[PDB]
Amino acid sequence: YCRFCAIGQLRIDLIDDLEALKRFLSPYAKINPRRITGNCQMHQRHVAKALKRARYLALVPFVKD
Amino acid sequence: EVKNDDLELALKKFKRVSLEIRRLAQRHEYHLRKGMRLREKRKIAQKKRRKFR
Amino acid sequence: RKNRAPKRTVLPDPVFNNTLVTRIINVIMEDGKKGLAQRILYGAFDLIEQRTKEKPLTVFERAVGNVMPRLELRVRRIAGSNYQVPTEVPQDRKIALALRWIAMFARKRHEKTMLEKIANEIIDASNNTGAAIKKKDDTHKMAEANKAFAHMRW
Amino acid sequence: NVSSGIIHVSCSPNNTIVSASDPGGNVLCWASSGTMGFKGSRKKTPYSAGIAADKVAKTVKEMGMATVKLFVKGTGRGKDTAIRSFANAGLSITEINEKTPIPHNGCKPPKRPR
RNA sequence: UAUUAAUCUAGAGUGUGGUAGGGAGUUUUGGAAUUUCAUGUGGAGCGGUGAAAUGCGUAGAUAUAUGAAGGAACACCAGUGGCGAAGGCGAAAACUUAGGCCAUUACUGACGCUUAGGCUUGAAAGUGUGGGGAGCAAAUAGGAUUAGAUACCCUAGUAGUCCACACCGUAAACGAUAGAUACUAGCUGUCGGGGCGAUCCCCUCGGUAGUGAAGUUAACACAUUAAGUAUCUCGCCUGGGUAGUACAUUCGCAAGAAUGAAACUCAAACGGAAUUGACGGGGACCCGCACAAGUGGUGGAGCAUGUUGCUUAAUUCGAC
Repeated sequence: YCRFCAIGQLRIDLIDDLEALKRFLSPYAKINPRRITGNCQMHQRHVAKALKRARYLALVPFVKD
Repeated sequence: EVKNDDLELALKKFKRVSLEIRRLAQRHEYHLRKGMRLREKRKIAQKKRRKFR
Repeated sequence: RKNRAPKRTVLPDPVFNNTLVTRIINVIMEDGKKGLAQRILYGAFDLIEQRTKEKPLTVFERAVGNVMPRLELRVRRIAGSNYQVPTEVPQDRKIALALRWIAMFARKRHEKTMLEKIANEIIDASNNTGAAIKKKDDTHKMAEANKAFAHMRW
Repeated sequence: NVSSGIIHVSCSPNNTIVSASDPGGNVLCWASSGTMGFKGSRKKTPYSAGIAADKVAKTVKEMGMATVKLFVKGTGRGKDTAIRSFANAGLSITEINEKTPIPHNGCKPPKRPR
């Protein structure tokens, strides 16, 4: 199931769109795979890099469970 | 993992992600080469994909 | 790969009108013939009732109900050690084990005619004097020790 | 001693250790599956872990912990029997915490069991 | 055609515009925490396996939480994903920039193509050079066990795994399928790009995949990304065991790399794959005192037979 480029902006930073990123997120340091949200390569890049970036800036649990 | 305020229900929904994260950490608690790790991981991934497709 | 096969028994005995007395006669049956065993058990019940002054049938059934077993084992090894899977055993084998234990512990005395000692052992098993009640108690206790080995599948 | 302390349960490939602490990093009592003397395959059984955790659960129930913080750690046959042992001993499960670390090969663990 | 005298683009490509890859490197941190130290409490265990033990604990543990330090590597995202020349690329963040995908009568007008020689790079061990070394394992060493463990078990554990430099430059770098080039039923998927439009559906082209036609490997199978079709160039190839031996020559003090006969000797290869089976010490279906669940004896006593054996003049001989 494609998620980005339909609810996203094709330009994903942390601010202004963090909720679409957190939709593949939990306070548990995990990202929903393609089996639940089958987003394409660029959308997977978006969610991966941006979510681990929010983890990197101390916005959401980096590894914390 | 943290599921609060329930003794059994939230604990039941807990145990799934709890064991998932526990196994995710467990397969990182022993030294191994990238070969077997990736081969088995992608074999399981393709098994799940073929079961899904 | 034998499937389930039903168990068989015989008709009751008029001394008690129960199958347990006849099955005890079958088990204690020497000379392969049941007349001697029937006489032995009749005298046993007479000596049961004349000792402690209590009715033989309720004594005998209490004995077979407190010797009552509740388990059978399926052995399996992991690599060099063998443990047990507790399995539900049919009630036929349960009553069979109870009666066989009664019969075997009835004749383990060498002092007089077998009549008095079989009566005394039936009384003891009814009054929970340890000859086979301890086996039931140990099975119940080890039912909290072998289920651990039953849980994991090696 | 605190109203809601912790009882940390570790499940090593042989044994189940239960250690009861205050949140201020002070363990006030302890137990283990080696305390009652079982060794090897027997102390890995769920019964051994349950009996080991029931001791600390009860003693923290009297000594001041009405409830406890339920920290689960590790995976095994005694990872969750400790939780129910705490629960039945008066330590109602306020919350559960699976704070198991997820390392990234920060070490090189020794030869792997076979 | 090798050559010459010109041109035209369409091969090399280049231009424009749209244009993406965990591409590489550079520069940063952040954490799961690993280990250690102090704060402490705890009051006899921790630990490891198939089994224990070795080992660790009473200068206060098991364990726990804070604070501080040093090293290592980054949970998920991770793709019938893309890119990078292979080597490879995944905690994130930035920069330089190779290169890419889409369509261009657009421009030189063949500028082309590869490649022996030649240029560069090249997992990695392991070498020394300076740090810390968090952790562990080659080697080594104890307890097991064994017919024996420096094999499978663990504890102690160095080189090393970490980084800076060279060298090692080999790999299952093998798709055991060369590079450039153009073409071959489809079908079902994905990613990227171009157009379009709630999304989308859709079309275009590639990339990334497959069943399978045709075609092609004995066969196994590949099959629009061929092992199909064909051109230029190069490398590898004729029996086994000897044998990559032996030599010569070299790159690096250091670990390694190319290297190449032959004596002797045997008809193939611990050969390949369509075919059948038992085994599994990988597994799978179905019957069976085969087991268990048991019931009774025997091996333990005596007894008769039958046998092994010894023996003489036979202890007849076949059966084991």
